[PDB]
Order: sequence, then structure tokens, then C-alpha cells
Amino acid sequence: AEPEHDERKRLGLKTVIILSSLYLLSIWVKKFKWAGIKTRKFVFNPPKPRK
Amino acid sequence: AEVTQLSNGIVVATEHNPSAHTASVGVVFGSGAANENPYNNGVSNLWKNIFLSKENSAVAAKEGLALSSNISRDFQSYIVSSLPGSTDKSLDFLNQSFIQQKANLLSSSNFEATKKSVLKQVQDFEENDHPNRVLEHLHSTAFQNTPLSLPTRGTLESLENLVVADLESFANNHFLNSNAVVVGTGNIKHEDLVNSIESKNLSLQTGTKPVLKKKAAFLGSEVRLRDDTLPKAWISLAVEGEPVNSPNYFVAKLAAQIFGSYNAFEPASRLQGIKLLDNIQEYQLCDNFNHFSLSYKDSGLWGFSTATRNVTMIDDLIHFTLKQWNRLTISVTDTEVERAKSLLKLQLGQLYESGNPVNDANLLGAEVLIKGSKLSLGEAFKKIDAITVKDVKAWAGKRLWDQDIAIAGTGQIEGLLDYMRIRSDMSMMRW
Repeated sequence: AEPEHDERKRLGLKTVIILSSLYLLSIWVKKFKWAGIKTRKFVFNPPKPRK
Repeated sequence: AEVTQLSNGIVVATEHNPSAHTASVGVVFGSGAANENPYNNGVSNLWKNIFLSKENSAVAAKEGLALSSNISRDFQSYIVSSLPGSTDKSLDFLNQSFIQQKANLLSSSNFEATKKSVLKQVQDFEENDHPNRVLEHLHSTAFQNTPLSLPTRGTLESLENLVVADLESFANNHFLNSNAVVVGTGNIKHEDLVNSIESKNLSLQTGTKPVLKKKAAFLGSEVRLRDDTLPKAWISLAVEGEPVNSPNYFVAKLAAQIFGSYNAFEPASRLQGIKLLDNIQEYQLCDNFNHFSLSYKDSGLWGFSTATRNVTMIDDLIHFTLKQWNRLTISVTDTEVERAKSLLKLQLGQLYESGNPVNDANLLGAEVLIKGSKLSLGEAFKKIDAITVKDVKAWAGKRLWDQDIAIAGTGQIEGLLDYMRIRSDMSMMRW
């Protein structure tokens, strides 16, 4: 039905390993450069009431 | 015109200069608005203003002599100008009204009037001014939780909680004899060398200056005050400069002169300059530059500042300035280094040789406390003629290649992209 079982499984294993590693790296980098805004703090000040 | 030091209880340094004829004895303290913790911020300011009000009122009616002061980070600069031949009266007054006694000046009514005047002044400085505001914010953001970031003036909340006792404690813990030079800039020669040593011309509480625990640090942050009511914008980049007494001070100062100043409303400034000025003038990208490299004992800051009427093209100004800074460490024309050397020589010559003795007194005190001995401008010329493109390349590669930047600008800043297209673009070029 598919004379490609062995090669398919091997390529799938290679691809899943590469993709898993890449996905974890992407998680880390997203945590990294998004951290410049996921921790900013705002402090309000009541502006002087004059107009 | 030679500077003479010594160490007899109190360091005494003199710089005779027969050109001018306004003798100005002085006193300089090496601990100002940095060696004090944030909760008592404006004590130096209160001292400054009580001096400048009541002692100024007293002196002129007593004799003929003005008086001034200053503070930058660690500088209780404190100068009593006079005529060439009346310095003994100046020292007598300085003895009898600044180091002792500290009780007749610190009256309740006088202190409270000073308190309200200081509050009003800091308030309208926070309201009206802007470039100095963003500069103080830059210092505050660069040195978070470090005894260097609190402003020279202070904060109203900090000001309101001071009456006498903390001011007295600061007086007894920083007016020592260990770090108190007696500058003599003007046209005096040796009377300052002898009269400063008398029966009791010696600061109270001899001892040492209490050293702070933490030293300094650097980390990038924003303190923007985004408000659309004001017309223009304001930005202030920064990268960690070179601390005083380092073999990189002058090369950093040169790197703070290649770009130079600018003012887009002058026929003599829009036309000369370097590649960025050619690239900006096509539109009205900006309206002002101010390149500077401030240095302090703890650490130093290589500044930048604009004030742009245009509010939509902020990012392009930032990107162009960053590309110039990026390529400053890859290729500099030798003629650019030559022109920078000449211009910087002019700037130092103008600064150190101003006709006003007060500024020379300030700088002499600064160097004598920090370096330990004044570096004559002649040696500055000889040691700057040897600065070659290799040295600037090395220093720029050390201090300006993927480094933390601190930016803090008030006004209309919403057009400024926040932090990644203002930092990660600072080396993007394929070096």
C-alpha cells in the first residue's frame, strides 16, 4: 500500500526532533524579547487641576 | 600661572592668573548630591539657598563681595568672589559664617522661608523646564537604586520632611576636614597659602566621610512622562561613559565631538558638519542636538539630547543617529578625527580659560579632589595630539557595540518605538 514506510518513519523522527528543539528555542526567545514589556510598570499621578 | 598643592590639614590649591582682576577664594566639598540616600534629598539645596539668601544679604552691607555656589553630583562648590585686594576679609567672613556657627544662620523663620522658596523653585522647574527635566530623568533611570540617581534639587515629597535635625546631621557628617579643599582661583598668589592655616581655620568634626556601601551600576530603562499638552518632543539616549581618572577620558570626549552640536535655526550650523547633518536637512527631521560625555567618580555617561518640533519623524531621527553611532566603530575618515581634535581643543580652551574666575575655581576643585593633582591644559593638548584612529576604534568597540541604553523623554513621545527598534538596531549593520 505504501513502499515508503521505513523512510517515512525515519524522516518523521528527524523532523519531529528538529521541530521540538526549534519550538523550545522559540519559547525561550519569546520569553526573552517580550520580557521588555511583560514587566513594565505604570505609576499614575493626578495632574494639576488648572485650565 | 602654575597650580600649587599641599596638605596641611586642609588641601590648599592656587592658580594665579594676572589677566583677570576679580579675586575669588572658595571652598569645595567632594561629597554633594550623590553621597546621600534618597530619603533626605534636598539637604544640599537647603544649605545652598540659606547661604545664597542670608549670607548674600549680610556680605554686601558688611563689605564688598558677591557669592555663589553649585552642585552637580558630589560638588558642594561654594565660592566667595571679591576684589583682588580684599581676600582676607573674604576668608574671615567664610570662617565666621559658613563652618561656624551653623546655629545663627539656621533660624526658624529663615529656614522656613528658604524651605518655601525651594519648594516653589523645584515646582516651577518641574512644570516649565524640559531638557533639564529629561536629563535628570536620564540620570535617575540609569542609576536605579544607586547613590547617583537622585536629582540635584530633590522631590517635593522628600523636601517636605526636613526641618533642622537631618540638615544638622548632614552638616556634621560631610563638612569634615578630610575632603575640603580651599581653592584660590583669581589673581591671588600666596596669601591663600598662609592665611588658610591659622589658629582655628579648620572644619568641625575632623574624621572621615562615611563611605556608601554600593558603588554604581548600569541598566537600560525609560521614565517617559508622555503628555500631549506640550507642543514639542524630547529624547535623551545614553551609553555608559568613562569614569574620571581613566585612560579613556579624552578619547571618549573626542567621540563626543565628531557629531558635535547643532541648531536648525542658524545660517552657520545647518550647512557644515558631517554625514548625518547632510542626511537630516532634506526634511525637518530634528531641531536640536547636544552631544556630551559626562563623567563622575562613580561612573560616567555619554549623553545625547534633542528637542524636535516634528512629532511624526522621531523614529527616523533615532534610526539615523543610531546608524552613525554604529558606523563610528567601523570606518572613520582621518579628516574627521583631525577636525574633531581641532574643535575639541577649541572647546577645552574656551571652557578652562573663561574670563569668569568662578568656573575655573570649580574645575580646579573638581580635579584636585578627584585626580589628586590638576592636569594642566598643556598636557591635555600633548596627550590629545596622539589620539589616533586606532584608539577611537578600540574605545568605540568597547563602549558602543550592543550596549545598554537609557532613554527618558517627556512631551509627545508616542511616535517613539519602545525598546527593540531603539537598541537592537545599534549594531545591525554587517560590521
